[PDB]
Amino acid sequence: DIVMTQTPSSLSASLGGKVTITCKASQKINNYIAWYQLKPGKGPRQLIHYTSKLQPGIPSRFSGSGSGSDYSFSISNLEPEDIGTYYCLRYEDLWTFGGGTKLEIKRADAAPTVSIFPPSSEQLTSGGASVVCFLNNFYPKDINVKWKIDGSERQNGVLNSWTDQDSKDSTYSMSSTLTLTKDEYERHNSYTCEATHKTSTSPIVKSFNRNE
Amino acid sequence: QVKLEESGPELVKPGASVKISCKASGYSFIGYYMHWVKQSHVKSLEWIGRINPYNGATRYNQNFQDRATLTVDKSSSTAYMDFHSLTSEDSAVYYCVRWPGDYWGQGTSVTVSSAKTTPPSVYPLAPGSAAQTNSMVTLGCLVKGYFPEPVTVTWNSGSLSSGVHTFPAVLQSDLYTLSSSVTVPSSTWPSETVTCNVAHPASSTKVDKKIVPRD
Ligand code: NA
Repeated sequence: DIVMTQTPSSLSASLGGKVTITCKASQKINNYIAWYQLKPGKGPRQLIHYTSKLQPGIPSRFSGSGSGSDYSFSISNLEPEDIGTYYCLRYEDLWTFGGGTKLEIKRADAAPTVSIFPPSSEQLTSGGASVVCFLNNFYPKDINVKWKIDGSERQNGVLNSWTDQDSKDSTYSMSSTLTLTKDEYERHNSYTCEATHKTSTSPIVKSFNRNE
Repeated sequence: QVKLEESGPELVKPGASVKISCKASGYSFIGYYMHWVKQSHVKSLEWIGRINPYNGATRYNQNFQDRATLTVDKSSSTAYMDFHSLTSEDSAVYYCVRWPGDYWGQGTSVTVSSAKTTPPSVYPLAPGSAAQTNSMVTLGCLVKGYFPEPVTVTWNSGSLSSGVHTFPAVLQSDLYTLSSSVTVPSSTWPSETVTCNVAHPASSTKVDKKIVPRD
């Protein structure tokens, strides 16, 4: 194999802005480079082939250039939908993909909207008890969640999940779920979800009493 | 119009093999090389190899060469990828793609696991308090204990799209769990119905869960 060194591996830029990705081959590849866009839930979409030729329907704000072993790719007038991961490809015959560049849209900071949910009566009937906390539409993506049962931190039984960046409002969301047996859920009463985000030194606290 | 139509999702036990097909139409199949590409979250996009359909000559990524075999059925315009001795690291979406990389199949999801196909349990997420007399209300439903991926979640059969977040599934044991949220005006719920529709094609299950206030 050859090496296709794609750089940088991560991009963060503003709407209407411009970004540029470098792809450096370990030897001359004679302009047989292509650039792809990969969005979640979609297959790879070839934007540019043969260094600089756009594919049908691709707008001119996508551009590519280079020669020998140094190649570049640029997106101007960034749109929220441009979020995704971009790859160079040496496609002449033996293929080599670059490592990929993940593109983030920069935007104003936003505190998360935090919601906590008791276990449903339907789940408790089955012997289980999941406490769900949503932390929706925040920016930037860095965030930490703490669970407290009767004012005591809890780490076992917690599952976290983070969305990709929203293609519309450029925010992030995450879910934190504490799953217990029904027996363990009933011997405690106060369940607290605490979100710590850059937007405030003070955490956002949501909780409920099991006995309503 | 070039089309590459791949076979459906595959659930394979560890150590077993899988064979994926890719039916080409709209061009001379024996004329263009067929490539295969692996897409995973842990390894991004990896080339598997290519085949010249005319003579069957193949080239492989050295990482796959000992376990992957590319073949073609010339008379039926179909290309195959045979992958032996799979492990969980081989769970990924596999694409066939025609040279020069402009036409792609829709992809075949391969899950390598010993878990059995299992329908989800769907639980409502209603707030544990009364809504303020004029506020925005966040609801949801918990989709727990299904296999394999994926499930689809909509709200009111797609009529509620505002403020919807369906989070990526996480493995809770041998089974997947996710939640989906939706935010609606307090004037809309509970005076109007809010229902999350959960679909799990692998088990032919379609569940509607109406979200009702707690007490
Ligand atoms: Na350029």
